[PDB]
Amino acid sequence: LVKNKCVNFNFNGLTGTGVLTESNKKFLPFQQFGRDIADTTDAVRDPQ
Amino acid sequence: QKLIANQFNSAIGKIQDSLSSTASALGKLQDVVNQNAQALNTLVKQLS
Repeated sequence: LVKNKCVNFNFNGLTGTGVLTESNKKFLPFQQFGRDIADTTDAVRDPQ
Repeated sequence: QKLIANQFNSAIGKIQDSLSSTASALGKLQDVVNQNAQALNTLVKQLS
């Protein structure tokens, strides 16, 4: 995993491109992804 | 001139009281801000 740098990425087949960072988003233990107003992925839980 | 000055000064007093109490006084500007923010939120929500 790489952080604070622009990268192409793929989590579990969810492809994208962005600056990955650590976050304060308090995911409940069942939640795997986060979404913004467009349904674009706002956050992810790392599967590793 | 003392009366006319006191009537002017008092009426500029009422403007401050109106604007401090009544946030809806600006409603014609807040309408334009709301319409433009609503048009962008509609445009982003249509990506979903």
